[PDB]
Amino acid sequence: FEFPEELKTKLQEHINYFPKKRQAILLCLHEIQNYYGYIPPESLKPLADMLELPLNHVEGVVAFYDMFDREDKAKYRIRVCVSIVCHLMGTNKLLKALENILGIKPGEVTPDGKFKIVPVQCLGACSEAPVFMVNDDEYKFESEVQLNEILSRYT
Amino acid sequence: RSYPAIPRIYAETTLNMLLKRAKKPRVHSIDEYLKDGGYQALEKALNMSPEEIIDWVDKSTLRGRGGAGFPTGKKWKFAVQNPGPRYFICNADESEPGTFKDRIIIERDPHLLIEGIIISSYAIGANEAYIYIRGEYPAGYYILRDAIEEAKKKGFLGKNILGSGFDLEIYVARGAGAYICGEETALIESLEGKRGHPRLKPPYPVQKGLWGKPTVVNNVETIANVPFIISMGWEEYRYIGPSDYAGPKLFPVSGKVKKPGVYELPMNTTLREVIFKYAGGTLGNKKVKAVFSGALDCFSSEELDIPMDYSPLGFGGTGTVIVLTEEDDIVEAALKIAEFYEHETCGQCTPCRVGCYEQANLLEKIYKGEATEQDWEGFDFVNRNIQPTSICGLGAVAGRLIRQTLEKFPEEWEKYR
Ligand SMILES: NC(=O)c1ccc[n+]([C@@H]2O[C@H](COP(=O)([O-])OP(=O)(O)OC[C@H]3O[C@@H](n4cnc5c(N)ncnc54)[C@H](O)[C@@H]3O)[C@@H](O)[C@H]2O)c1
Ligand SMILES: Cc1cc2nc3c(=O)[nH]c(=O)nc-3n(C[C@H](O)[C@H](O)[C@H](O)COP(=O)(O)O)c2cc1C
Ligand code: SF4
Ligand code: FES
Ligand code: NA
Repeated sequence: FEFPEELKTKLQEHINYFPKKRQAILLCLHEIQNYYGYIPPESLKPLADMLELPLNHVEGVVAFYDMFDREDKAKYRIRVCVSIVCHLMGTNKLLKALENILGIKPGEVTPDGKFKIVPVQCLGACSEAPVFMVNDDEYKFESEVQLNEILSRYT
Repeated sequence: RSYPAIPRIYAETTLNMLLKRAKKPRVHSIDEYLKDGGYQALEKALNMSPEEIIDWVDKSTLRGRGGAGFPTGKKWKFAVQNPGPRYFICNADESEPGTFKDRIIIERDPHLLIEGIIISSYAIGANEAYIYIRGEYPAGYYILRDAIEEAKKKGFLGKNILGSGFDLEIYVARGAGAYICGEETALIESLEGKRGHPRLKPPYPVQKGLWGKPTVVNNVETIANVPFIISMGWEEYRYIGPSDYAGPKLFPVSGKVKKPGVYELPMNTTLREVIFKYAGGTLGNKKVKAVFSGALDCFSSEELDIPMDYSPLGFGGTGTVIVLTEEDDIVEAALKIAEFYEHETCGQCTPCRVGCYEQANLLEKIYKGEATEQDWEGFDFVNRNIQPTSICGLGAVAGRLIRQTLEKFPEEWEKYR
């Protein structure tokens, strides 16, 4: 396994950013997940060598941080807040709307590997409850018609 | 120029300080910031000694805005009594339920935070500063990276800033899903490229922190106050709010309120005034049942007349106000709090590891009416026993809010029996 030049250049940028190379691990993994739509198990060994860390160290970091998924490839990750304010304002209405549009429940991936619903803890946008993210973009769920239109922007 | 989509959180101020620009839901770049007299407090600070700045921040009575309210000047004083090099850390992990006060400074007025970091780093002799921002704030991350480059371009960062001989680089690090990484020692481990595991304290970061060196960790909101103390002098800053709990404070209000959002108010405002005078009262004008101070405290409708300050009888915490009305099931809400702690324990400490898991697992059984009599008794016991041997605040409070609901709403818990 070898990282594509376009990704390897981005990883080298994060590694040369902090005063110590090992400080770039999270930025590198975020970049790997942006590129592949998940964390491919094969990417860990060349990353460990680029960070000058043992593979075991990298494995434990990937296991610890919940944003990282080494299981399911998905072009778009629909992060649905399942915490207190969003539960109070309509998480279940948002999840019902998502099941109706995409046919999937939290933890599942659409057959085309396009969308994955990821249940998450409070996203820090509680005044806009129920909150959801579609990759890096964040929105207040209003209704199924509204959510349908938002999801249509992701091709 | 282009950033990920971010919801337009409503923000209102009576003080026009922290939300002077951030009351408008948009990025304010360096030209806009400079037009408001931005970076002039830094210019003034670079003409002062690090020692004078500490004295001013001390005398302002600024206390930590992260939730614990530690006196900021006092924190800096502990760090500078230790030999260098020293590090300055801005805590932008904001992951407490109902808490969204910091993100509106980061995303709308990033130069207010940056200027505060430069003044603070100069005051403690730190030539290397960090912003650790939660991974679920990607727009905030790109906004800060862009604002930092603008500051460097205007000569506010880099070597020998404005001919003062003071050097400073600010590095922006991202979190990756862990609430515990906002705990200042877990944040330092994450900044070191490791798992977010809290360290035994003492030592406090100010004695031994990043790479074992004296480190100051301050919340976004605390740091956003530093340009105001330097700009107006500590005395005029102390005129804001009560003299014992001075300055502006951000109140992230959510739940069953007509106007949810961030309110910049003085700390002598009462909890009832925050909900009814500022947040427009309740949705459907339904009676307030409880107020959750994040995932930390639960206040009943009988406790709304308390001040929003760091006093023993005051609201305290982050100033987070989650409003529950008469139709909200307190046990269903407690279950949400139990599920939060279950998901966030780092599991280093056995009673926290097992206690957070069991509290959520038993509370679910109780809620679904699948709990045995032993399950009810075990739930009561586990809740009173998460804290033993804990080395961070998470294990110390994981049962706090839930215990308060048990004591304040016994009738509702009793029907689940
Ligand atoms: N804002 C958020 O999103 C968020 C999320 C979770 C928790 N929290 C808050 O975290 C708080 C608990 O934080 P904590 O465990 O850091 O609390 P703490 O009271 O132990 O300490 C607060 C600060 O003071 C410093 N300090 C305390 N005693 C000191 C001493 N003897 N010498 C030097 N420095 C000293 C600490 O190092 C820390 O920086 C809670 O009240 C909660 O509201 C906030
Ligand atoms: C589990 C846990 C999570 C925390 N998360 C945050 C956070 O996201 N942001 C924050 O500023 N403080 C947070 N804190 C508090 C910090 O440890 C620390 O008190 C604070 O950052 C110091 O800054 P301040 O004095 O300006 O408040 C957390 C504490 C604990 C126990
Ligand atoms: S109290 Fe809990 S969260 Fe804190 S260090 Fe111990 S196991 Fe981790
Ligand atoms: S509870 Fe969902 S964004 Fe805070
Ligand atoms: Na985090």
